[PDB]
Amino acid sequence: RTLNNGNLELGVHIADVTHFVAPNSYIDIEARTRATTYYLADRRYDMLPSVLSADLCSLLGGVDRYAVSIM
RNA sequence: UUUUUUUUUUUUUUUUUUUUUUUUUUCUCCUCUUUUUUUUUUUU
Repeated sequence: RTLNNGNLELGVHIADVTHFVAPNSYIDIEARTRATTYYLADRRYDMLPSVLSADLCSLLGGVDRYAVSIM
């Protein structure tokens, strides 16, 4: 955007998913095992269960969503 | 005018017992060919 002066503030905003993976959890060991999401060209393969992020983490609609905005 | 006699459905009951899925074979065996092995990168 522009501020009350005229210059161009820059910022990139990445989703802050750290609140649903606690250390030494079961989701955390799971992620530690499945290091990388694998993709074959029909479907994806969710690292998480299939509604924890595929409604609650995706920026859709205009509902509230925890994030991290560097600025 | 035709009297009298020739037995019948085996007797018995008031005996103890401390095991256990199955069960027993078949041999050694020539994997064909552009490669070192590619790899950052970004959009899920």
